[PDB]
Amino acid sequence: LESNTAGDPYTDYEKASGSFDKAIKTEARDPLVAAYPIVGVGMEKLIISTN
Amino acid sequence: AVQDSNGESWNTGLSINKGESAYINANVRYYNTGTAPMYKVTPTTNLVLD
Repeated sequence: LESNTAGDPYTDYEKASGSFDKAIKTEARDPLVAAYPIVGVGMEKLIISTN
Repeated sequence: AVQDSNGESWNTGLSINKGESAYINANVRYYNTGTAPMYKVTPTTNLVLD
């Protein structure tokens, strides 16, 4: 009864057939898994310039 | 009594800002080794000291 079972922008046929973007993993191709990226930011060092 | 005096003086200074003490200008040059041309080349570059 739905066209986006997982909630991600790609539909059921696109995900199942792999017609979507080719850089998304194979596990995302089943309709019940969302292709939703998780991006974070990690600091490496801090520089202080006294004025 | 009468007193007459006259002289001169000199001075010189130098002020520095410790937050922005210089400006760096870099001469770069792009190149292509791929297969297709790229119009409107807008690259991003870093500048590492140590």
